[PDB]
Amino acid sequence: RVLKYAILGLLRKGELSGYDITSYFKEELGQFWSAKHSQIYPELKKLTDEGFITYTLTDSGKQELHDWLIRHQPIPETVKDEFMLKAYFISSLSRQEASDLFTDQLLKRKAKLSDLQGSYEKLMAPMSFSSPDFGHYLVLTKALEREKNYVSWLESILAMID
Amino acid sequence: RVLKYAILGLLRKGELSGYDITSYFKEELGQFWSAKHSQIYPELKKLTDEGFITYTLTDSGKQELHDWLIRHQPIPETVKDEFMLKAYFISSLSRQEASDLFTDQLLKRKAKLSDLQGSYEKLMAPMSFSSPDFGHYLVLTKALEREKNYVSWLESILAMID
Ligand SMILES: O=C(O)/C=C/c1ccc(O)cc1
Ligand SMILES: O=C(O)/C=C/c1ccc(O)cc1
Repeated sequence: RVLKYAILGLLRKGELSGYDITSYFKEELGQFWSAKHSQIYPELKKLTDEGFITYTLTDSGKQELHDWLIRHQPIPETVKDEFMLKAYFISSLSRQEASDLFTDQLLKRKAKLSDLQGSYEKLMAPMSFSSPDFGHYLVLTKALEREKNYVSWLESILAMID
Repeated sequence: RVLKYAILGLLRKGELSGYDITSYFKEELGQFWSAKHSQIYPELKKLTDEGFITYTLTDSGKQELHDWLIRHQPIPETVKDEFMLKAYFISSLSRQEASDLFTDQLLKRKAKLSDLQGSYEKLMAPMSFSSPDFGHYLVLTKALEREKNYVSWLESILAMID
């Protein structure tokens, strides 16, 4: 039920058609919480069946969203990063092959960072907690910081490899 | 087939029984590439069926591992971080509820960081590319940097919330 709360959250600022929900997943929401098309309407069906939407949130849906929002949950198990599995097995690579693999990864992370920086610039063309775009600013700065940090770590490791 | 290359990689430094593979997933490998018990023996069966292991790697298994190691792959889609979905929907929280949620997350990330720091200290009790423990050092420093960066971002956001 990976889309339950994304969808309830989308409806938090008032009614939307299904096309409009589908369209929200093609924009900024789908960079960090991607949906498959085949998941969306079945989730919409379940949510309606559960009393949480009728698409507008019901009182019940608002409560369900709110309860999830404030719930403190343990940090989950680490996300499997296939690149890092390779790094774990680096003993099986020559120094030159390690360099090539890490350099390729560094290029890709820097490239992803430039795409994020373009998105940031668009968003920011005076941020505060009270801004309506604060949630968007949170997911975009989180992604910026994550990729900057990855780039920094890769540069450090390459200085050990090279 | 999420365990294919983890398992081929484990066998890269010579023969192991299944218990010994199961035991490796309970240690450091299972912090960033967790296995379910129910996945391991079925993967072992497939790998044997495919000619990649007989447990020792065959020539074929070594080549398969090597080919995967050097393959340049696109960066995958972002890992769904359920906390970040909440942050995206922060408009539905009061300033006080936002503070409580972010503070709880900050405590948990700092806690995870102390566990990682204990693991680092153990590992490091003169690191180089040539060390046999370089792969372990890579996955542990990556995890350290990732959680330090998360903590830093959380502290920044809390200074905006508070
Ligand atoms: O998590 C990511 O990789 C990307 C997040 C993102 C968030 C908002 C945007 O406007 C663009 C990308
Ligand atoms: O990715 C993680 O969260 C943890 C990784 C980790 C790697 C090596 C260790 O010795 C402990 C934790």
